[PDB]
Amino acid sequence: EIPLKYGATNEGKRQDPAMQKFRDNRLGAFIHWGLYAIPGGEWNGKVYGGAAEWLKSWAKVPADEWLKLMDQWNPTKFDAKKWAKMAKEMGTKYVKITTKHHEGFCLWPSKYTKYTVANTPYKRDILGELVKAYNDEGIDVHFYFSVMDWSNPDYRYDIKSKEDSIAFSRFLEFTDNQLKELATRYPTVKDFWFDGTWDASVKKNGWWTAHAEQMLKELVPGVAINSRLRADDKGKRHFDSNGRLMGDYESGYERRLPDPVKDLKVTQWDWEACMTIPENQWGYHKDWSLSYVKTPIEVIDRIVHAVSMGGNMVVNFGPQADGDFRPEEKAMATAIGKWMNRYGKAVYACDYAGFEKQDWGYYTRGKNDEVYMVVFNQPYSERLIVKTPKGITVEKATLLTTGEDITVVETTRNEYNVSVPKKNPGEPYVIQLKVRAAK
Ligand SMILES: C[C@@H]1N[C@@H](C#Cc2ccccc2)[C@H](O)[C@@H]1O
Repeated sequence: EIPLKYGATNEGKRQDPAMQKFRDNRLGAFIHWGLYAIPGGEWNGKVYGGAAEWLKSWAKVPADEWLKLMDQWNPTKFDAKKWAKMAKEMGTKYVKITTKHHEGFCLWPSKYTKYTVANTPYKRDILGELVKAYNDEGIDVHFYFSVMDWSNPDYRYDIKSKEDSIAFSRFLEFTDNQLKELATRYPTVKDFWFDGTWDASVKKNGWWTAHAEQMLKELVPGVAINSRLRADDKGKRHFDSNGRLMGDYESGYERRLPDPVKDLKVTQWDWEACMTIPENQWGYHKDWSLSYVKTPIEVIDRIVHAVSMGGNMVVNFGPQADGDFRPEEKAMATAIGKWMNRYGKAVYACDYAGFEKQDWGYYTRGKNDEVYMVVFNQPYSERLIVKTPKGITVEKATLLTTGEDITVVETTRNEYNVSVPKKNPGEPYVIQLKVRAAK
């Protein structure tokens, strides 16, 4: 056992109503919008295949020249009420917004830097408009914040001198100022999701990460803080040197997910995954033909996968420079929305069911011990295998959409065949089980 000043604080999972809400929400959308949307992956006539929001890096653009894009920031089609309506219709319960990405341009008019929305043709507080619009739809808002900042020359990648240490100390104060500003300007915020915390400079300054967490929790009652912020005394990130989770939820599953058989450890803490639609594009990229683009069922599979293992999922969108969404993203949101409207009782407010994974799909467990079978892979056998934990029996099965009764046949002690529906649903579908535990 190691002694630590800046390690974990939470015992197990938070069970206050604010965390229960963060959890129960389950499905969110991510918005990556920044100056990178203007060039859209292309610089000086060359299209780069890397993530469009990192184009400054790929094309080696100096900060002064990158930040001049502010002069073209004029999203005339932007309408926050329309954005919120799109998120509502998708069935998202929350949205995570890039308040500032690595480029350093702020979507709110920060008083601590000139690189903000206020100094663009458009002038308006985008972020404030979004907060208000989403909240009006009953949709929680979470703020993405990049610690790394390519616009501020006090940023350091590592501390190699006393000069570096002085500069970086200023940078942290500047960061604290932006954070307090966001918290006090927009007090309905439910979560801060830190990114760009991987450099040695941050790892060496664990104390600050713990401080940022406590500071924001004092300013916003019940606010959530992601693990990715946090580093301990020894520079160990996410989980401290005694294996304990820092922050309120685990936040490392990015464009990947834990294995449903081998990574059951994740059910012991709250966590959230995020994903892109193309292979690796978060900001708007002009050419989606350059990598594989997921279909709606592929996205829905990942969402349900997350919930089945006790985690949330956040699907990313990268709005155009003009403030509208591309057609592929509108189609996706609409498709997800249709399916969630029909089957979302197996997603919202659900969790890990404690059953052995089977090949047909995923189990989720409801708040009143409902066990849902979410079927993505239809067996030619016409039988869905259900192996129960010790002491649990299956009393009934019901097709969720129609209420029709589904035959259940005991095959062995602790195992059943649940029939497929008489008519093939023709899409991923849900069978609800009634289970009983021995007494
Ligand atoms: C949520 C995503 N995190 C950002 C990143 C990254 C990254 C950078 C270097 C190596 C591996 C991952 C992406 O640009 C996006 O914000």
